[PDB]
Amino acid sequence: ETLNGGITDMLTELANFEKNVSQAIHKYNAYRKAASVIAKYPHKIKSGAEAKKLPGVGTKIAEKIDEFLATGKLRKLEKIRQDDTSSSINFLTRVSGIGPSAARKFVDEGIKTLEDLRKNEDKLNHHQRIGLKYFGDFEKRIPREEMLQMQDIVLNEVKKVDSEYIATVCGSFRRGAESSGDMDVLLTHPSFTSESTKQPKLLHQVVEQLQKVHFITDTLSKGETKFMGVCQLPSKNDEKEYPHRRIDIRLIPKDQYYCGVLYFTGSDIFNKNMRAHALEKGFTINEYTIRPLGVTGVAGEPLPVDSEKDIFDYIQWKYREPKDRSE
DNA sequence: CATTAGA
DNA sequence: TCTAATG
Ligand SMILES: [Mg+2]
Ligand code: NA
Ligand code: NA
Repeated sequence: ETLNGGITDMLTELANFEKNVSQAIHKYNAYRKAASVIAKYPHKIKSGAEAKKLPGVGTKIAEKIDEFLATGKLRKLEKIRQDDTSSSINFLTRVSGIGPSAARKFVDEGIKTLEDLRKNEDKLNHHQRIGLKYFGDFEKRIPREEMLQMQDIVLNEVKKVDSEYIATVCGSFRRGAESSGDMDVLLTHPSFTSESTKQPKLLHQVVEQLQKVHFITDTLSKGETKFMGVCQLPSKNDEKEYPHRRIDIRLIPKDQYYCGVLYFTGSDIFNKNMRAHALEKGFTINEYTIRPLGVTGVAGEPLPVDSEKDIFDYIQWKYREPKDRSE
């Protein structure tokens, strides 16, 4: 956690660069298990060799370790850190809709800067076009102060359209968070569950509504179960307009809300931990259900859930408000 | 790890 | 269809 820091840090730096600049999923996958193990290790790694004893720890990495322990640096990292080619791939990648694959290609053609991207908007698809458009806004955190007004809005329209719609703003904002990165609205409807052959309109009706009023300004992607857009709060009585914010709304078979709900609310650790527990407690939990476990090794049989509670009760635990789902 | 764009 | 990019 702090004893093997630099080591794992230098480790993940390296990996990352494999997978990103180079297309070496392998090496990258290397740096990572290593980084993974050294991470667990209970003692100050003193040299390559000590490290070396580890599983995943070959001579290659063990060797970086020495150089790093000897000199507080690393050439390869000093070298990658310099390399514009590589620096470029790192950056372009920040544009929403631009993965590595494309970052490389762009770079190839010679799109390295934000401006390059500009003079060449043509080479970019819708997503990237928008991603490039709202570059500054996407990078900004969402103050809860606004998180609230946004949540407010969405809530309203949903209701206005069908009264039977249930929506929850999941994520860290759900958990208290002072700021958030984007908005995650989970959604369902009675009329839609595990069997009932869809109702695409269900997602659609709502999107349209949000748009109608001008909350949603664009679309990154809209399918029959997951809409991925951009919104903005009515820019008041001027002098102050709002930043464009990423939004996602997904449809859910009412028969799986709460789990999904549970889940998306995190946190990553709270989840896992709860998760590990349901286990002992004789269960299983995934992004959609909670299955009683059986002796033969494994088992099925989706237990019925009406609220976050049920999940709780099942594995017999103390209902933890989102506030404290911290870990 | 599953959902969408695209080509 | 496969393959990329989000989450
Ligand atoms: Mg994005
Ligand atoms: Na080893
Ligand atoms: Na990106």
